[PDB]
Amino acid sequence: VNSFSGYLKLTDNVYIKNADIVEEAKKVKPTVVVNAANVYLKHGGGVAGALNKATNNAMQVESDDYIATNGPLKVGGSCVLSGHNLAKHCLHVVGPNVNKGEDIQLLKSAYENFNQHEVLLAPLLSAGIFGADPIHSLRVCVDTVRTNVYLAVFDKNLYDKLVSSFL
Ligand SMILES: CN(CC1(O)CCOCC1)c1ncnc2[nH]ccc12
Ligand SMILES: [Cl-]
Repeated sequence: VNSFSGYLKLTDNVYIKNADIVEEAKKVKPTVVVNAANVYLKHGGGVAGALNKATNNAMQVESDDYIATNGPLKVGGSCVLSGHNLAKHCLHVVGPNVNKGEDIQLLKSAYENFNQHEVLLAPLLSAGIFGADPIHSLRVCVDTVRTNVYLAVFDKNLYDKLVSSFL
């Protein structure tokens, strides 16, 4: 039993809710919140910009030190950093950005990072300003993640389309 509330159950391990991941994280304080990151951990917009703003830019400060030490992430890769005031840990995961011409096949690799954590609060990788089809992203999530994932979908219209079109 966990403290996630109001989710629809899609499969044995995947749950979904129309919610702002920032407000969700601030309520649940999960062990892991997933950020929709880029390789430079520059959290300017989308989910990343929102999560960082909620940390008063502490996420960006930590991230800049991480990059200065380690260099950029790989597309499809991840790193574990602090969750600041939102969660214990933030798993920064880089899904392919279609608007950069990146290979959508790497979305499966991105979701594989979730399997290293027993429970996660997460957005739909490569959706939003990353340009991928969210219905496809949800499909890959369900077919790749085996640990317990709670998906927060910001847009109510999109949330209704993902449920009603889910196979
Ligand atoms: C922008 N996205 C990503 C999508 O959910 C949007 C619709 O398409 C699927 C991915 C966010 N998701 C959850 N919480 C959020 N808080 C602020 C932004 C945000
Ligand atoms: Cl985003």
